[PDB]
Amino acid sequence: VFLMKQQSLLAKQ
Amino acid sequence: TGNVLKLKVNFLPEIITLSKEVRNLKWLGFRVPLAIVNKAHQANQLYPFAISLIESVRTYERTCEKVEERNTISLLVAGLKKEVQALIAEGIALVWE
Amino acid sequence: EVEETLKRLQSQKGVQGIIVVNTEGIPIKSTMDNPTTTQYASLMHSFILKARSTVRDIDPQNDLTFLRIRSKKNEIMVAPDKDYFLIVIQNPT
Amino acid sequence: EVEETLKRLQSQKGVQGIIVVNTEGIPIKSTMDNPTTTQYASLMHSFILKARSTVRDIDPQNDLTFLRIRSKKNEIMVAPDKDYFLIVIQNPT
Amino acid sequence: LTEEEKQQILHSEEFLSFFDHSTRIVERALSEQINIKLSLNRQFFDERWSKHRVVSCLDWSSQYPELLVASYNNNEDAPHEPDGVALVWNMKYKKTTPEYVFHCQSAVMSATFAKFHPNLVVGGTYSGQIVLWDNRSNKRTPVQRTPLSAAAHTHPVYCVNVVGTQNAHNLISISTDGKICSWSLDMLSHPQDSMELVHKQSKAVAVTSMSFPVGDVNNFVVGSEEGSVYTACRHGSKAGISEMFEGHQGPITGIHCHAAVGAVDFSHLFVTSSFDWTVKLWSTKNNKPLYSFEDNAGYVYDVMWSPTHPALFACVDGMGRLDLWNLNNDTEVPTASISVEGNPALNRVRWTHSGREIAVGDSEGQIVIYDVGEQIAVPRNDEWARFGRTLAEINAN
Amino acid sequence: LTEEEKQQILHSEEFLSFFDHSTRIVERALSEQINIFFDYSGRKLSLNRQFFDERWSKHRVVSCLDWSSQYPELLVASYNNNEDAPHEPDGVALVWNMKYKKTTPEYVFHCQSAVMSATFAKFHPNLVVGGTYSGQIVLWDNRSNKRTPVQRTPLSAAAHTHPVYCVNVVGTQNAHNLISISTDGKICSWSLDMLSHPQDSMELVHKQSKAVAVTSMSFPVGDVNNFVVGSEEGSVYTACRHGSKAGISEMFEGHQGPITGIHCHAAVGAVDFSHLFVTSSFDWTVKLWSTKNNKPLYSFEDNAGYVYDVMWSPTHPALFACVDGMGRLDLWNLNNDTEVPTASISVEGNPALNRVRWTHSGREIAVGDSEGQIVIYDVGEQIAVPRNDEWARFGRTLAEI
Repeated sequence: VFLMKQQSLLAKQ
Repeated sequence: TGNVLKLKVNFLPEIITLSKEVRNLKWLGFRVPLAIVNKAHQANQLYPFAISLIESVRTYERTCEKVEERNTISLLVAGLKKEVQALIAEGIALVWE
Repeated sequence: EVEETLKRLQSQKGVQGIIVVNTEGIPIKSTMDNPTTTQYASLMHSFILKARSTVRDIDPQNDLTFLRIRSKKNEIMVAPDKDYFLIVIQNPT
Repeated sequence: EVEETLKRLQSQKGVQGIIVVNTEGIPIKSTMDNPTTTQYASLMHSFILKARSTVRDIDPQNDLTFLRIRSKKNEIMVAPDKDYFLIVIQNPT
Repeated sequence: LTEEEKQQILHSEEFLSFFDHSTRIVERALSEQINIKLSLNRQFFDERWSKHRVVSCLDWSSQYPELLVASYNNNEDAPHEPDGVALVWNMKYKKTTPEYVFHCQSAVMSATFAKFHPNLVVGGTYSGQIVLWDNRSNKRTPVQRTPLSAAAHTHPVYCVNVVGTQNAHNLISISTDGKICSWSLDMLSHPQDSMELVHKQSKAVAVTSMSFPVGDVNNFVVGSEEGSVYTACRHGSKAGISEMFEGHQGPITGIHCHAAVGAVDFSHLFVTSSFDWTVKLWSTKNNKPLYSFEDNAGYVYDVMWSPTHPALFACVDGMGRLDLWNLNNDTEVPTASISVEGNPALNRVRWTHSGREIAVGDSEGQIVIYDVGEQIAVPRNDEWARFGRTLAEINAN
Repeated sequence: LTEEEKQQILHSEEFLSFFDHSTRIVERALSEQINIFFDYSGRKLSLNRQFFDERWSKHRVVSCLDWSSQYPELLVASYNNNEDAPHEPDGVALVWNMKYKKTTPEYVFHCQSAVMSATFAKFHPNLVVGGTYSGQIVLWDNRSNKRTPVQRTPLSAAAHTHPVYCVNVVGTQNAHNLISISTDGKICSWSLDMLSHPQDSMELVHKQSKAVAVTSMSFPVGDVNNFVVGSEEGSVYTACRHGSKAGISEMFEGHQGPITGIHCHAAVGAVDFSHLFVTSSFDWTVKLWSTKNNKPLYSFEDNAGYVYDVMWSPTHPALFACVDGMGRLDLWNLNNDTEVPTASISVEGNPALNRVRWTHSGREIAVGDSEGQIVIYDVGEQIAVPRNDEWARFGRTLAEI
């Protein structure tokens, strides 16, 4: 879930 | 490489120190400031969730090894990938939650 | 685990040379002088086979698990079983 | 040191049969009967002389101080004497 | 030479145990001859696995001696070795060489023997990671890994307990917070009594090396933060901690229930040793220390009662001085007393089940074994009741 | 000749240097003599017989397997009501050729309809008989070589008015009557020569208007002649020939459901009276009873469906040939294991053990499961030897609870 964690980090900003 | 979020117990490098120092001054009759007492004991009672987070971090490492076990994992593990996505969001991507 | 095996085997004090003689009769994996003890262990494999037949045919309920060869010059405190015969020549004192 | 000592040494704590060889190959004299002396100590003596012939082929007069073959149910000790060799069956424990 | 096929043939599965037999019997055969009452019994120390191991508890061998787990809290003295040290030794051969090495992947803290098993060894760590070993063979890998969630522990397992028989194989693992978890000794998934030691005050009981009653009694006495003898039961109407008979100070580093009855009564008594620089006598009807012993110079850490003579204990201190006392014989003075190498702050003391010898553990490695050949078969019940009466007449004024 | 004198050398001992030095190193070796350290070290259906063939059981179903005494060891792998593969007429029996050491049948015979547990007769192994589907015990002489049923008896009230459950012989050759306890609650026994209609209509019910049937009502194994008419709700009646006890008077019931496996213990090898009339429960159990129990004396266990047949082995009164509901024919033995599967015949997967019987030779199991081949499970050691009294002992003890 690397891209998922990256997406979560970008969503939290 | 990676450039993504992570899931690992972060309370551990300070909750034991706060517990020991504050609680020792307490049974020692000495005093500790208000915010330190509250935040320290609440972090120590929250340390059980940090224990679950440490076990989840170990489970995440074992999950990466299990996903890198052989062929069919990385080939057909989209269900576990989506589950890891939801799990990483509920436990690692928590914004003050 | 050859680490602990070879460790406790050759690392033991006064151990000159062991001979892990298999059914083959050649001590290729031991701490004796291989070019000198190869034929020695082969001949001793045949004669220890004679000894196995002796000790195990006259009294069939007597195995051979430890052969403390107390010689006039060396402590060949062999460590056998039904699988090997660790013919070890060791320094007496 | 003959009668009571003979009983003391034959049925000693561990000594099953102290079957002393008589003239290095034909065991007759002992603290007990001749079959257990002759048969046992003669075959073990002959086959142990073959193994000693091999060790003797390596180094000739490096005889045995006290070959305590600690065999499983009852040890076999070979101590070479002058007129004979010592082939005695005595338990390890 | 080129021996890979012989690595499979010669160094096979069952042949490694045979090689262990060969090494063990020849290294034992090293005791080859020529081929032509303070006595200090023994002492053992590994210069590679016991070196500078700052430990607080091990796994002694009362029953079946000459093989005792030195479950050391692996210090950073050997970082290039598996982090975890457990060393059974060979007192029968009297050796200190690293032959019976045992290791884990965490700070091995008090890895006691498992229930109904001499080979299987159970043990908690700094993070409450209770591991296990079934050494039916000559293996050393911790074959079990405890889950470490919220209900589990993340603090050092002080003194794990084995309760019951072959029917009830219960294990009581405790953290510094006092969370008791009765893991079954078969599966490391559910701890039966996975509750909290709730007491009258400070439910998060800061336990410190509790002690286990003789006779499979659940009326345990938990050693805690400032003495704090927490007397209670794990179940029944008082599943939590019922009360705290104290009068002892500091974190209890040694507490032990009744010994093995020589000729005395059951003698429902115990004792405590801690940072109050002493040991204090106790029983089941005190609520105060029955007899506070001599507050010696330094932290009195461990204490243990002897099985031969039940009315005699042994205690070391912060300056390494073992003092074994039988107040029914030697009241104001100990029965025997001897120091350790220098004057360090040790941590363990354990009587040999055979009696008249004891294995005392230092808190930095080496283990000393002293010898005291004085007691014989004597009816000490008389002296027991008489001395209890003397104390009962001395406390009055 | 080796030596002459052997007395003064041991008497006069100047040779003590060598003697005592040899024994001196012996005693020096005796200082340790360390052996092994502590170190926590320490120191039925085996291709027995079968009944299936291209001309006998080609993709058929052996829902029935008899224990015909005449030409024994021939489990009659019959064909009950089914539609698997059509080869011969309805009710094709295949009596296993175990005597000639064959996995095929020794004497196959079709019928006019699907019979219900046919068996042999006396004085010859040819004129066999068995309760057919019309209601009577159809007979046929194997010596005459007739494919279908040669002569079928009248299926009226004399025979089973309702369906059929089981047929067998009655007594020894002095009074061997063809006795069949069917699925009509009746033990009808015709004579060995007179079987044109089942004469001895010993109805194990009254004379009212109802189909008071008997589920798989077999007679007692070991020739105890107890034609146990086991109704749909226990009631394993001890249906005999005549008198005031040829029915449900001394009903050896106990089965929780339809008492189907109804066959008592065999001849007493080392057991008591061995009148333990079995009654397999439809609730996946097999409760045995006796001549003095009339309740679950030796209740066997199972966990799926309804059991169908059970008959004790004749080499051991304890050892039996019973079933269960998962293929493993849980052959029980009241002495060794009165409840679980002692001799569990490994049938094809979860085969429908619709029949379980045991020949007069015993120490085996001749059962008919979903596998067409007669699953012969040789119990072996369960032969005429001592210590078999525990069967009847456990039966009466558990009947107490």
